[PDB]
Amino acid sequence: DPKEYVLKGFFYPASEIYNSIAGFYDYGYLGTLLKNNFINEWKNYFLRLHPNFWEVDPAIVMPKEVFIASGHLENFNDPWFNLMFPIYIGPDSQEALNLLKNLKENVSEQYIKDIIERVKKMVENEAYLRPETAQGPYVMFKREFILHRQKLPLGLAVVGKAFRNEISPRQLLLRLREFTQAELQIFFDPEDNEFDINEVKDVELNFLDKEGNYKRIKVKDLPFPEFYAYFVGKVKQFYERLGIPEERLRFRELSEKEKAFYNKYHVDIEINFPTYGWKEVGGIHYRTDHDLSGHMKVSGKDLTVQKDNKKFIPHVLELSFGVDRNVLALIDLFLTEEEYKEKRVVLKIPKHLAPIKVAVFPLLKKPELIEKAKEVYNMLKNYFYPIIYDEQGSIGRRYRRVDEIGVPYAITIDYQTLEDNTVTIRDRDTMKQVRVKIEDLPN
Amino acid sequence: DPKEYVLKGFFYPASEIYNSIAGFYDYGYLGTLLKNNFINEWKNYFLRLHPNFWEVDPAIVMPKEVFIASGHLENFNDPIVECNAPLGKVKWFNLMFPIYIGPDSQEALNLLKNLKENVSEQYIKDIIERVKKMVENEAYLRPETAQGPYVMFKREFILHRQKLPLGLAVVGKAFRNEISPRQLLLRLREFTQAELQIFFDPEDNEFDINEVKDVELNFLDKEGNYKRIKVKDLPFPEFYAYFVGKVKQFYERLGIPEERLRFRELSEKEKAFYNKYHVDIEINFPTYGWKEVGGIHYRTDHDLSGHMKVSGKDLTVQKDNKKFIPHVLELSFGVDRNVLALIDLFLTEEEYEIERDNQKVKEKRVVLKIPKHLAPIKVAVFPLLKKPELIEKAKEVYNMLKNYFYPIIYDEQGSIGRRYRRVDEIGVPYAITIDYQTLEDNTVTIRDRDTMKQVRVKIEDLPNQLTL
Repeated sequence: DPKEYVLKGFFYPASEIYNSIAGFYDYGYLGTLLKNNFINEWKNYFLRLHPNFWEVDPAIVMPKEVFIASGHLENFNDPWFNLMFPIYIGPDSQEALNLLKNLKENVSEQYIKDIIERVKKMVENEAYLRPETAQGPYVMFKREFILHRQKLPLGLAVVGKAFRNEISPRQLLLRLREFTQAELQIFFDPEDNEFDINEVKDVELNFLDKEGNYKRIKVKDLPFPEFYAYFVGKVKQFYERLGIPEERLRFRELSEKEKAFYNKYHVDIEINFPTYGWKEVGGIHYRTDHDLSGHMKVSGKDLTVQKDNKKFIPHVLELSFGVDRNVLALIDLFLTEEEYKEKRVVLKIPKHLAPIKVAVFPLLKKPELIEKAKEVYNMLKNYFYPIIYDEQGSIGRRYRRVDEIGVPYAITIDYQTLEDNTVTIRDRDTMKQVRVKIEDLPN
Repeated sequence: DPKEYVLKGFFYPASEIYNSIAGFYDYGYLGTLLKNNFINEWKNYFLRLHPNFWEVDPAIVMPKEVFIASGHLENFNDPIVECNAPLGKVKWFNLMFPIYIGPDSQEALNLLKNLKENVSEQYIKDIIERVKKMVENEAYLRPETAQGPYVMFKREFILHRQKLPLGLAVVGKAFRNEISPRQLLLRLREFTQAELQIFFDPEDNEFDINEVKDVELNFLDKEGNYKRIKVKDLPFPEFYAYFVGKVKQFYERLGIPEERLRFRELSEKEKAFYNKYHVDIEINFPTYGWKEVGGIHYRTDHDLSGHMKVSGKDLTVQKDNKKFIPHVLELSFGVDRNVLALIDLFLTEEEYEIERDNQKVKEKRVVLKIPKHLAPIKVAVFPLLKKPELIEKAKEVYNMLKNYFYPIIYDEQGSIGRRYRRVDEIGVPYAITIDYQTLEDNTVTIRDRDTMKQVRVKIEDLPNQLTL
């Protein structure tokens, strides 16, 4: 039951106090911290895969010709409604719409002329909210490739907003109209062994091939070229280190009819959500030279790279991740109702991802303890942020409160703390408490 | 000339290979790192000012009723007028971008895009008809982040145990249909703001003025008196002066030179109506002159009052069995404008003297003297020559160092002086060179960006190099 649970600080219907529009959510104080924890783990893992991988931050709004080249204007449709959001740059749209509402059949041709001319300028001045972040790196490749001394591979990563006018948003963060993607675009020469399969050859993964065979398999045995299998391996290890239960992680190779047309290879990263079942949270797409070729064609700019008296269009390997979907997976996978004297809700999120990592509690709302806890709180601030302080209510009620939102360690000041300067550390999972010298709290 | 410098990795006209739209930029590899360094500094400073201050991430798109309450739909206007022909009347143009949710847009706009002078009378009844349904389902791209915390206050207030003060901070995108975008990152249609909304009881006094009472700042009042004063001398009550003082200290730690920072009080005519106190943070750009990079606004209880009225939801707080609407103090920052200040303030044409050939010679260089702790790339690693032994040793150094600094520039192209010049220009504090002596005694040389001095250091001892 994530729906009511996420209201405890993770995310809420956007502009909750008005009639919220479906497919938009505001992240609360815990949702914001958890998503940034994922984003920073993601950035540090994927950017560090190679010395020439870099984050860029392209603008959300892009010109019409971008999506001529990318094919979104022609093909990005649902039964035909195109899902891209136009944005009308300039004042013509406002003037046009204002004319439209007071319009009547008994007007002069001038009123009609004014409408047609305004719309003529509005369509001319029409851009789009990007429906995916990948287009950013593609249009930035030409300049960035020079700046990094014309080296391949070149990786351009984006962690940013995208927009889709989904007819029927559903299932909280799975199907949104506004969302965050994290995508690494790898521009590379398909004729040299840039990436060493020996780094991941023995990585093991749950693989559902396109014929429906579900198997445990080593990266070296995957039915793909080494450069592609290498990154299936790296992506797997990212999720291993995120702490995803091995049973609930698999990689699904899409068939020729299910995959996007320009993905020569399309493998979805899928997580078995306790509430929704298996759902993709990202994908690994080999797109040959389709992307830069289309942009070279439409833009008129030379997007080729020179090697050995030869010029060619770099190939693209895309590693794409729905950030909001991964965040929902961290909630759904670790939200546990346990019984042992009644039943407690506990968020068993891996410690290194927990939105709030420590809570400090005076055993009782007496100033002799309150003074000691505030001191403890003030020293721990230099080792962790943010930190919860709470002195109100029962100590068991406060323990239950922080377990509900996944805090790994609760620290309690007691009377013995006043004597020997030792506090108790309560482990969120085991619920065991061990006494520790205040000066040994960093360990 | 700054227009050409920033193309060395900071930011580029958006979708540069196409016909770029004015007022939109893509941040390149250095611009992204620099902007994230500012954002991370900002967050760590302002979120830690008080224990109940939290970052939130509201959606960019908001229902139209948000901007009925806030007044943006009615008041958020640019004056527009329409060679050597006479000029028409000056009109207001609203800067908010609508976003048309649902398929009603495409149906209606297909009639608009295909409207002709020969269309039928039934064609007209349907274009009025579809246009109406479109407008009913229209939302807006927010023009500021502030409305996010205001509509989230009700729930978050409860979740943090009904404590005032409550601080909600947003670092995110906002959009404005600006007529004439200009001056790079200063006048944008798509931009990032960092804004902290402080909900508080003004009768209460939860901010100790003694923390900042003697902090000195350049103050330009609404009368025009420019004076350098202590925070306690400010013509505002303590709670307001406290945060003027905290904001000044943030820029002090950022490394803004004292002479290039001032706080200007806006007059009754120039300020926004519901800003009881409105003080702009202004930076003296070498290229652009004095420019606002942020603002400190006391808005009393206007924001929650208006949202409670329009939405109907109870945004009050019970204080001693009396209901009251919390007041808002807003600290607002244009992230793009601050990043541009970090380039423009520090990009230097330097002339100096240095010892070469057993004598002093005169030289000149372009160096970005950005404060070391904000530099987009802190360290560069250079093999002296493109020889396998040096390259291998250099890569070894690069792999050890990336546990202590990230990212790191590695570069083996061109002469060593060429490469020193390249990282001087993009502000890298330290360049590390692996030479033939490195192969002999395992020492490298560290070149300091500011002084250009070289010190040999054992690779073992390298991680002790100071960022300040």
